[PDB]
Amino acid sequence: LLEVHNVRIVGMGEELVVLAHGFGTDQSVWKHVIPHLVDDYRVILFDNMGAGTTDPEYFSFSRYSTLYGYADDLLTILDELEVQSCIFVGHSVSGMVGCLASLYRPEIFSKIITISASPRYLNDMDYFGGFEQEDLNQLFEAMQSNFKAWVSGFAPLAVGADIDSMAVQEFGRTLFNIRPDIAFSVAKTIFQSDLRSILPKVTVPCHILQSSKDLAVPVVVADYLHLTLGGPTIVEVLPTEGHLPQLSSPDIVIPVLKRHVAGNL
Repeated sequence: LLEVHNVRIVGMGEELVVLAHGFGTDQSVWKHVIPHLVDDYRVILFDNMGAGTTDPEYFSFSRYSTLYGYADDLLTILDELEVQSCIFVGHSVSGMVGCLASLYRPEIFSKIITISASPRYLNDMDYFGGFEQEDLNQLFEAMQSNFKAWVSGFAPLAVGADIDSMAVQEFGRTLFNIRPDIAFSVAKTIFQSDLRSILPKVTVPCHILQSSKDLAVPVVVADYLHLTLGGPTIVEVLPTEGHLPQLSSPDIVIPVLKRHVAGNL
C-alpha cells in the first residue's frame, strides 16, 4: 500500500505526528494545519479507504463493516513506515479508530488527540449521543434517494457555517466524490457504531478536543470520554462552530491543537 492510501510524510520536526481525517473528507482537511506543524513535528498524512481520493476496488465492504478495519489499516500503514512511536491526531471517526488501534498496539501511541470524536451517536440510557434511530433512518433514506441532493443539505450543517463558505463547498465536493453506495455503507458503520465498552481498556493519554456547537457530537460526549477512558485524559472545548473546525476555523483551533500535541498529561 502507501500508494493506495496516498501516504505523505511532510515535515522536519523531532516528534512524529499522524493526521487522520474523518468521514466525507480526506487529508485535505489538514490543509491549514500542516504549515503550523512542519517546523516542530514530522507529520504523517494519509486517506482512509473509501474516500474519494481512493480506488473503490480496494474498499472491502466486509473489512470496513466495523471501525476495527480502519484501525488495522492504520497499524499497517505505521509498520510499512517502520514507526515505533508517534502522536495520533484523529478527526471525527478517526479519533475512535486510533483508540481501537491502541488496543492492538498500546505502545505505538504516546498520545491520542481526538477532534470531535464520539464512541456512539445513538442515544442510550444515561448517554446523550445526540441521535435516535428515527433520525438515523431518515438520513439513510435521503442518502440513497438523492445522494447529490443529500450532500447539498448535509454539508452546510456538518461544517456548520454559511452555505457559501469555502469549507462548506470544499467538504461538499469530497463528500460527493465518494462512490454513493460506499458512502451509504460507511455512514451506517459510523453512525451505528458502539465503542463505549472498550474505552476503559484504552490506556493511552487522550486529549479530547470538542467544538462548542457540533451537529454530530454533543459537548457532553467529550466529558463522557473523559470519565470512561482508562488512561489519562483532558477535555478542551474549542470556541468554534462546526464538525470540521481545523478546516472552517483554523486560526482559532491551531494554537489549541498545537498545545495538546505538546502536552505531557
